[PDB]
Amino acid sequence: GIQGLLQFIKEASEPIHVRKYKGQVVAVDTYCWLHKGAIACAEKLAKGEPTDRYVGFCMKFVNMLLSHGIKPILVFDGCTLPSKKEVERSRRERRQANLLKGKQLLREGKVSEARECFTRSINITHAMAHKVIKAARSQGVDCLVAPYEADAQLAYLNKAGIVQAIITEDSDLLAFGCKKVILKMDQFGNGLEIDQARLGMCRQLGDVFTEEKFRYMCILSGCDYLSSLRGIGLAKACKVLRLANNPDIVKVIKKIGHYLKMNITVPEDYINGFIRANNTFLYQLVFDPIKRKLIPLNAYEDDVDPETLSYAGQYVDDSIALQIALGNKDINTFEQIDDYNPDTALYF
DNA sequence: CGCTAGTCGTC
DNA sequence: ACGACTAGCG
Ligand SMILES: Cc1cc(Cl)cnc1N1CN([C@@H](C)c2ccccc2)C(=O)c2c(O)c(=O)ccn21
Ligand SMILES: [Mg+2]
Ligand SMILES: [Mg+2]
Ligand code: NA
Repeated sequence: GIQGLLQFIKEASEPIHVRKYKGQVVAVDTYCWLHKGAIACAEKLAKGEPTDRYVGFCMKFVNMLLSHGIKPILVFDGCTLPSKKEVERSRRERRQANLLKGKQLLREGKVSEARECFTRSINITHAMAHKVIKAARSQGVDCLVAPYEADAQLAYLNKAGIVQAIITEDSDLLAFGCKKVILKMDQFGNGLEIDQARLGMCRQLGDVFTEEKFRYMCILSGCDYLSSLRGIGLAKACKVLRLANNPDIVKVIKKIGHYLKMNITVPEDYINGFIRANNTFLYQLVFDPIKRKLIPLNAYEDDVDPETLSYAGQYVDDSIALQIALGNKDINTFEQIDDYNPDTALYF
């Protein structure tokens, strides 16, 4: 997520009901739904008892979209990016410590506090995702596991024209350049739609409404690939890009303290991390499910070299990318857990 | 005062 | 891994 982005661009948002997309295609950031579902059966998931309540949760939202004539494409996160492996292991450690804290709370009679604890102790596994995939496939619902982040895969589906809107709780999708993003959608279909075309309605953005400048602002403000410099949020990131007249973002960032009248010494690792974050939003690997090929989100541009971009996702053979996309190949172990083949029955 | 970030409650 | 909200900083 980009902290505060939704409130900063409030004027580009409008309340909608998903009926608006009747006869259209919509891609879903399914781990958001798996998460809410896993909270509803957290005591069983953390301890180790078998449960499928999270499956019923996701299918309630899938069945609501289908009732309104919407063709949903459920996208799932895949492999972790190299730069996020310490983060994903640190998350496992906090979830296991919250499981121990919850057990301790139940022993002290604090049942309500322990039940809360368990909700922050759950791991969303590929095996949980695969159960949702199977349930959705029986209903005729297409599923796709992104090679890496679902954010990039979803942005690809929308930029390519396959889907007309992205349902997600993550404002990163706006930074990736999605045209229509549906945030805060409830089980009944009510939600907040942000349209990229309406970014011009936001007086706070000024001229920071182009895809390039908007992405730069989101990165400078603090993003999932790079924390901000201290004292920098959306208002100051936007102010810097508004005041600067220069195509080169690297020169602008070095001069950041001057534009804001702040004491900012820009570290060496900040400039490099910025270029890496920018390259991740631009060139992260996604899967074209029609041609069944692993490709970068955008075609490579003049100032980059693909061999330096392992942090944006490593290439694997197209056949391996296809087994991952169908849900047949476990994202953590690389074991073949299923044999689904779309031919012998999105991928057409 | 505008803004950012630390605290706290919950999904 | 959220947001609300306010203290407290520049
Ligand atoms: C660890 C985590 C928890 C929650 Cl509530 C939300 N996001 C989480 N993570 C991980 N994740 C997926 C795998 C994922 C989403 C939901 C649950 C587990 C994994 C993401 O999609 C993701 C982002 O895109 C982002 O910008 C920041 C953080 N996360
Ligand atoms: Mg994501
Ligand atoms: Mg994200
Ligand atoms: Na920030």
